Amino acid sequence: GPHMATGQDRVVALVDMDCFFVQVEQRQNPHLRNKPCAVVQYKSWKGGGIIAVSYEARAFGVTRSMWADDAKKLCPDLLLAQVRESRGKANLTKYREASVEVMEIMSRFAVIERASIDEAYVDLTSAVQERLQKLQGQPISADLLPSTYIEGLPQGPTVQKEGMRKQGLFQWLDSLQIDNLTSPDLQLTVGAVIVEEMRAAIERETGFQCSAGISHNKVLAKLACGLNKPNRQTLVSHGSVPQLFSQMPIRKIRSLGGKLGASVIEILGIEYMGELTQFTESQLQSHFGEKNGSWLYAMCRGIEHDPVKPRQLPKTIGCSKNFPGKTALATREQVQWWLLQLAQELEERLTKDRNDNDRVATQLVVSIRVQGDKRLSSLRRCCALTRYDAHKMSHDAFTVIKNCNTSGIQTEWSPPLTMLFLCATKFSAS
DNA sequence: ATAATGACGCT
DNA sequence: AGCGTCAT
Ligand SMILES: Nc1nc2c(ncn2[C@H]2C[C@H](O)[C@@H](COP(=O)(O)NP(=O)(O)OP(=O)(O)O)O2)c(=O)[nH]1
Ligand SMILES: [Mg+2]
Ligand SMILES: [Mg+2]
Repeated sequence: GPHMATGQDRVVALVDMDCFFVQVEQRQNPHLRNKPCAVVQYKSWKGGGIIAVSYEARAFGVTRSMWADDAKKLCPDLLLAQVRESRGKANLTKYREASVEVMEIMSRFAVIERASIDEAYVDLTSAVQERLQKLQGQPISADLLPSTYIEGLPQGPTVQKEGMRKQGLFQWLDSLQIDNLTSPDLQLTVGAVIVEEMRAAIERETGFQCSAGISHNKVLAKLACGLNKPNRQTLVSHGSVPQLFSQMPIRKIRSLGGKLGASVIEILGIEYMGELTQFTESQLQSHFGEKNGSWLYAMCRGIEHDPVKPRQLPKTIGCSKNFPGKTALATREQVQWWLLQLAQELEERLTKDRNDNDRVATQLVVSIRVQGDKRLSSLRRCCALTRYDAHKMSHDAFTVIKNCNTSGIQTEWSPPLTMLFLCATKFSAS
């Protein structure tokens, strides 16, 4: 009864920018606003690979990782902006700084955890408490939740989206128990109000629009965020879960999108998140290991404990480049040359990092791919990073991989390299 | 010829 | 330490 722990202890939100790279490009170039458009890296191979798509472009079937030439076939009026190129490669600096604008704004409200270049989680538990004290005990008005959806409402005894949304919101507020300061749903509601505010501020001060999820944990906040994108936020209450999970494919839950999620489907013979409830913890631990079992057992009940880590800053800093097919690096002059290109970008990102964030990386990781290998990395090797010098860093990276050169000739490089990757890690205060 | 990255688990 | 998985 009262000792069944229910995962309602926290209030956690996930804010993710809408078609981010696109909005960055549209803020810069007014011509691209409210039009089908996409952002590509490179231009020579089939017009370039798409990495971001406005919603007007999505409505014609344009997706991430489509070639730009194929995309034009679906959507001939498609507008494109391409990623800056420096030192012979894609440079993402404009989106990193645009990201920092967003993160700095979110930081104002609460401690965030940077989960990607375009999203952060927030623990709103404390701020909800505060706002709750300050609102005395007066009703919460719909005018404070102008973009909020209540997952699973309306239900019970208009045909347009705004109509439906409001009915849902009304039902929820009409049944909200305001006098009870310890009510989880009331807390979510208040969290949701703050998130409206946070989103108003982001758009006011950056001109960028975003979606958000408000729930009791990260997994649910993330899932909820996706439900009503673009430019809308979504409250997933603890009670909405059984219905939500009842037809939620397992693959849609964070960290279940790959192999583990496949074996869950496969071993258990299920499709949806909620069918997990029929398994005892021990059983799921038997199949999926002890951590996964535990995590799965609670997750399918909407309970998840991972905390919102106070980390606004990346722990690693990295430059990488693929050299597909024919362009696979095949001489020792080439490998050196790109090591230097990568090294030089890395150097300028680190000097900026050290000035901005009062810290130095202490270690360099070197990673490569050989032709005829299947995985992201063929090989990783660490060395010291003692100076922010592109020559030393490039020289040293070379040093630690030269032995991988299987070639008999002096100058040649075999097998040819299909990837080079440098990553600075192990940071210490500066 | 998706491509550039970032986080984290396992051993 | 170096590899594997999952994500955006
Ligand atoms: N370079 C590179 N960037 C990528 C890749 N995948 C995503 N991004 C970049 C480009 C993305 O703009 C940014 C954030 O990605 P999301 O939030 O996953 N999708 P978005 O915000 O575009 O649209 P929405 O969220 O509304 O559906 O990360 C990639 O494979 N490579
Ligand atoms: Mg996004
Ligand atoms: Mg995202």
